[PDB]
Amino acid sequence: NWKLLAKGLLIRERLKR
Amino acid sequence: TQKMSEKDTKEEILKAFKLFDDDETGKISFKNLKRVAKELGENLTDEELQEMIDEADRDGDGEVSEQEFLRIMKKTSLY
Repeated sequence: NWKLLAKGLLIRERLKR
Repeated sequence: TQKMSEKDTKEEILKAFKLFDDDETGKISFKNLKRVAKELGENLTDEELQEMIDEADRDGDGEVSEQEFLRIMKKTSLY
């Protein structure tokens, strides 16, 4: 899915913990 | 009238579409999706992500625009 890979590449700054 | 700015969330999701373009050109292939999403790890396989490039470039031109990482991230179609 391009929605699941859009959160996966929404990574642009960082992630967290 | 104060002045409402449109720039912070627009430069966040378009800045990530700039992570797609390694040589800086504005349109991409299969490996750019996987590559910068590869830095994280990614839940999907390369077979599921090849089905995605065939879905959105239906006609088969070559490379995708700002509207695919931006336009699939924004609009969620309900079932």
